[PDB]
Amino acid sequence: NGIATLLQAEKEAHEIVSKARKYRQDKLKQAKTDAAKEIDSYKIQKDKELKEF
Amino acid sequence: GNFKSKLKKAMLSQQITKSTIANKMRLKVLSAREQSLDGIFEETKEKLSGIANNRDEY
Repeated sequence: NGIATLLQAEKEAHEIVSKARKYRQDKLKQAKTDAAKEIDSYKIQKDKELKEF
Repeated sequence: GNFKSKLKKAMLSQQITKSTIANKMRLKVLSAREQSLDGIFEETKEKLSGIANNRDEY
């Protein structure tokens, strides 16, 4: 039916939103790379202290 | 942990520098001892040839 098709479109939009949730996780993956860089930055600071010694 | 391992490498490198110098210094004394000893035997070469040249006590 037309109403059911509109509901399917809303489900498709939710499916797109579900795909966007992975994109949101992909958007959050950019912060993960920054978090990984921060982890390396902490090691770099520790390495710099070791290098200074 | 990798940074700590890198720091441990510097300690090993510092030990390596100390170990190389310490071992080389010890053999330098021994090399001088053999060189001094080789001089004593070198001096004995002339005396052994000198005894031959006498032709009287030889």
